[PDB]
Amino acid sequence: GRVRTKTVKRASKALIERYYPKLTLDFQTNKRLCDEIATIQSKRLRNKIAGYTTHLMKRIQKGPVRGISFKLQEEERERKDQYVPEVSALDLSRLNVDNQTSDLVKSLGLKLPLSVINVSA
Amino acid sequence: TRSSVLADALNAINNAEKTGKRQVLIRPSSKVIIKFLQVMQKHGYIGEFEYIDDHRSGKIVVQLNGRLNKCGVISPRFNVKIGDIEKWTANLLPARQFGYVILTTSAGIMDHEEARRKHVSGKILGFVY
Amino acid sequence: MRAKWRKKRTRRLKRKRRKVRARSK
Amino acid sequence: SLPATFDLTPEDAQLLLAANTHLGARNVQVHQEPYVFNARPDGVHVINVGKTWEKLVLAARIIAAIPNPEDVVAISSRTFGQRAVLKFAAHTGATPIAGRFTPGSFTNYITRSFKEPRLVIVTDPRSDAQAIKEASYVNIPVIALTDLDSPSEFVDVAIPCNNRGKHSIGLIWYLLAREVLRLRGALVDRTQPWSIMPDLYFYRDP
Amino acid sequence: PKKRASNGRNKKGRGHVKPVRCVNCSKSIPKDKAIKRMAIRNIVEAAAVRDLSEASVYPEYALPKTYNKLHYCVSCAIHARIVRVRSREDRKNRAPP
Amino acid sequence: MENDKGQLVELYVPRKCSATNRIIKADDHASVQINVAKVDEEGRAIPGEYVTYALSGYVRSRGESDDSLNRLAQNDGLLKNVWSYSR
Amino acid sequence: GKGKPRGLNSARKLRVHRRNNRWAENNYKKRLLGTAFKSSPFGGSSHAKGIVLEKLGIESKQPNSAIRKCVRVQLIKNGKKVTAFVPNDGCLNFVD
Amino acid sequence: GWVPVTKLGRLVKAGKITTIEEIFLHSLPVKEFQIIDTLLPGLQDEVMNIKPVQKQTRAGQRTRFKAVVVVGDSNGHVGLGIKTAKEVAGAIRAGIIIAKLSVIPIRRGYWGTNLGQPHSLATKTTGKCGSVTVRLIPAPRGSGIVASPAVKKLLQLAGVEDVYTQSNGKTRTLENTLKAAFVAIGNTYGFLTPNLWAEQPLPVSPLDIYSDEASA
Amino acid sequence: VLVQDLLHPTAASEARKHKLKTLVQGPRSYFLDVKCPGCLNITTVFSHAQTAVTCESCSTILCTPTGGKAKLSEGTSFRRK
RNA sequence: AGGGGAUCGAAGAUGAUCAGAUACCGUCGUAGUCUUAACCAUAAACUAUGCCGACUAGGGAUCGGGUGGUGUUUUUUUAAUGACCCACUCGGCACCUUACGAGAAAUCAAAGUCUUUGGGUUCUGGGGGGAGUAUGGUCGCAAGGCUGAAACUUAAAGGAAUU
RNA sequence: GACCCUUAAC
Repeated sequence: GRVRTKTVKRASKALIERYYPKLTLDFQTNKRLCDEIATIQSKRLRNKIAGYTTHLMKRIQKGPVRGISFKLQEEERERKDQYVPEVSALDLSRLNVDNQTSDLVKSLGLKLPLSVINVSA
Repeated sequence: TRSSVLADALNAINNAEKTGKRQVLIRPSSKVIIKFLQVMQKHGYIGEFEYIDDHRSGKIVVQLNGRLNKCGVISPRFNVKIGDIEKWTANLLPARQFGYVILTTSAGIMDHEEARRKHVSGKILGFVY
Repeated sequence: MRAKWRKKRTRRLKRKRRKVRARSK
Repeated sequence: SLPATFDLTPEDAQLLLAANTHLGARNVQVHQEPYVFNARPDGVHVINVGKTWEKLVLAARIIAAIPNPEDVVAISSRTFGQRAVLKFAAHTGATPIAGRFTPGSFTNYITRSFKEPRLVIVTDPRSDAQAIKEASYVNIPVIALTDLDSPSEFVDVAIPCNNRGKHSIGLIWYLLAREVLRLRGALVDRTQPWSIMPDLYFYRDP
Repeated sequence: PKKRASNGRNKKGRGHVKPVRCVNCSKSIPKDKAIKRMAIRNIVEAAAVRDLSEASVYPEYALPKTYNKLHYCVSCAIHARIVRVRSREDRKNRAPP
Repeated sequence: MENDKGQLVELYVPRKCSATNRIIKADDHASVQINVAKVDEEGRAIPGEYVTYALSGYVRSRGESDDSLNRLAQNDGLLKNVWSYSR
Repeated sequence: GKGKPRGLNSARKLRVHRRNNRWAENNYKKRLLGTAFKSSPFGGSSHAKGIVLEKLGIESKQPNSAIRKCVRVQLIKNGKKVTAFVPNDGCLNFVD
Repeated sequence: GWVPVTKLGRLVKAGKITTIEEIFLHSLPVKEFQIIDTLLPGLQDEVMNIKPVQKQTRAGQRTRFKAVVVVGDSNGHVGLGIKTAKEVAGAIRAGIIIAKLSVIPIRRGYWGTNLGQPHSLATKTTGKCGSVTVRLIPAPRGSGIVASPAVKKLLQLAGVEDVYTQSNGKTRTLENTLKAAFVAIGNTYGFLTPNLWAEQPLPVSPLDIYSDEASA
Repeated sequence: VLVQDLLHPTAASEARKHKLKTLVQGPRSYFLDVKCPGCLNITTVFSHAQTAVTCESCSTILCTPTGGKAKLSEGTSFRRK
């Protein structure tokens, strides 16, 4: 049928995970570099890999795809998770507490500015 | 109904010992129970136990160290001759160099080695090891 | 065979034995 | 006897209360948790933040006692803890995992994900059962962030905090890194705060 | 061996529960053991509803429904696929699908 | 056991759980050894100094491991107001 | 309490209970009924002499197929008619 | 050579641990058989029985052989290894590996007055596997190993010379009886005796201090 | 919970449990001094009275039997002990 | 055994099967579920788990009954209460796992505390069959119940899993 | 809707 196997799926995934800036969306210009970048013993096999590489390239072009992570993706992924807000949680983020929370602070012997708001219906 | 308070007390101690708990409540604290515990305490198998004087029958809380492996009751309290002590110790004690068969003699509650040096005998209450 | 019916078969046999013994007793 | 400088400061209090650490679990609470303080109406339990903090310093001391920094492993299957462990593991040796735990990571010596840790930290005992369960095969202690209804089995140290708040889970992970570093000496000034803030440890979806 | 802890029924603390007759075959089955399903159906079968409504003398007619508690024996419940044979583990799911 | 005539015997005198004082078996892989570091007047963990607790696999599987550690270390004084005797 | 009575004065119940339940043992029942004495053809003896009445061709039970050589023997002391195997090969020609 | 893949396997390879009692002291998990055969260089293996097991299939029965192997030096250590393989020779080798991997210490005691070296067991001990339980009773000198040959060989491979044995259940189920005996033989260190009521101190574990010998 | 102070339970824990399950069983009921309006006629009433108590002066019923604690009549005042 | 007999319906005739179908399916239809001196006394009468007592883990719900919350809502609207909500508690029907423990396993809140074997006590079993078959006795109007063998014959019968 | 059976012969 139309489904392809692991030997072309992992090979295509491995190439993209390593050779991302060298290949692109077009099949014809991806065939020319796939047969010189990776030793592929068959004309039919190399055709299949180049087709699955450009297939994932089209998918990568619109949003990240689970499973594949190249150097450019993971580098920008880090920049996303280093972000920190400027404002603090302590100030107006737009001390709420209850009776039991409020006396907990007093049992612990701490003085904090907190408004005792009981369960109002 | 309740037949042997010593059996329920020793069961409570055994079930507390098996679950790792360092203390156990005992109801209803007969004098035979206390004597059985003092023999246990003298050999170091339990620790401290406190009698609680509710005006009815008494309660015991026993502190438990980790030493007691099994305490038990022998029911009925079989008559034990001097010559029958060997059969009882060899039947239920884990070894020869440790463990005690506790028996009630006319000289009081005692373990088997104390009944051997005092040369007394009577009825078997239980064991501890 | 089914134990229910073997019980029934034996009961019919017992009934016949009671009848055949009655004609001599 | 602590040197009386590890006590819960008022700033760390407000950090916990704003993060809603004290807000305990639902109408269900585990009898192995004496961390409850003065449940409020509507069934919401309030967690004694002092015990949370006190256990937090205790957990840090156990972490600091491990000689190799990487020999500790942080484990988080939940989404809210996934970012926190990596940020926590960034500031210490702490070879972490995030997302799915691979069965056979503690046993199965020839697996590619093998870990030989001396201490395992897990964000959620219920959601990280496999990590805790496999930790009971290879003689390794476990530190866990446990809510008032958490399955405390095989957990040596439990830090009481709500598991239904991304702010409090991230904050406890943040405080764990800060305390561990303060003991190790990376944060020399006990009184002065940390330049890194708890909002670095929090989660974000998009 | 024992297949179910509930013995295929719902009777703990009774001894006897009155029978009900199956609606397919009229088999006598204890009520606690029957496979009762409650049928609430529109009376016009939902494909003639517009034909009935457009032929109705009343606007916005309520269109009443029919209510029937249907009881099945185990044989008829299984045959009519009211219930199906389930794996040993997931026999313990009381929650309806 | 050890008799008088030397005779080095009773190999492998085993550990005992701190909470329950029961013998840790040679293959009881659910038991842990908790190392709680010490701090000397400056909030900095002095190397090689820690109070050690053996924790049996039995209590770990029972969920009492957390309660045991709070009681043990409080008795040793490195937690202050966590464990209550009267529960 | 394990079923059986345990009281120090329950020796009679334990004795009578054991007596009744030894009857479920095949050997005790056979011995105390005297079945060998009253029913067995040797009358309870190891051996018996008798007179050969006829040569036998008892067929083998499945799955083996063979003709076991036996003799009808009327025992002298009883008159009971039994069947005795003639064991070895060709020994039928000795016990004609 | 060996190239162990484990911290404990590294430590024994590096020579920083020389006693198997030190592995048993801290309940360390052992996952390589090579660490057993270096720390106990006098282990003698044996085979108690070899039996085939068959899984019925659509076309015939697939026959596999279950090898039972008992491993131990003649003083204080014993192991038990069961492995079913497609070939008997393969099963023996793998069942040896499991038998060494499962080696446990033995607590030998005296029947009385602690005169010479321990000849017997310190306590009565029992272990159960399936319907089989094996009871081990201390014996005086010269009594020998009063046990069936299969139980006896494992027990003399443990280092005990005087013992009484008592069994019930399917003793003919050999694998269960040896596993029941292995548990009873293993439970000899679980039993707490008054002479073992001693002090706590429990020094540092080998893996914590010698962690400098990690994969690096 | 392996280690517990069974000699000194908390008052909250003792008060929570059944009256026969405390360390030493004690009655949770109490006696109360009830007076009708006007004339003092102080009558001591059991909390779980179970009989309609009227003061010694006249027919001035002070409580109504209930499955648990006796409910006091509409016009009256009570003091504990 | 007198009264009632609607319904359904052991017994009792058509159709399919054909080698039948005196079965399963249709239609009928007698006896058969009320009161007795009334009898009978058996069921997979099952939880296939004897009863009493103690102890041993978790978590919610429910039925009763109490206790505490000036909790929410209710005649003549916020002047007896009731019905709901939380927290306890006693008793009960039960309820989520190849779970410490037990078990041959299935599985088990007891089927645990049992070779580390003893709380009290009743009943029952000792390979399969012959056989729950009486030479007997006893109860019953009968049907039958209870009690209950032997000869003889067998290497298995059986339980729970696995494939 | 109907659908019974299956070697003594290594």
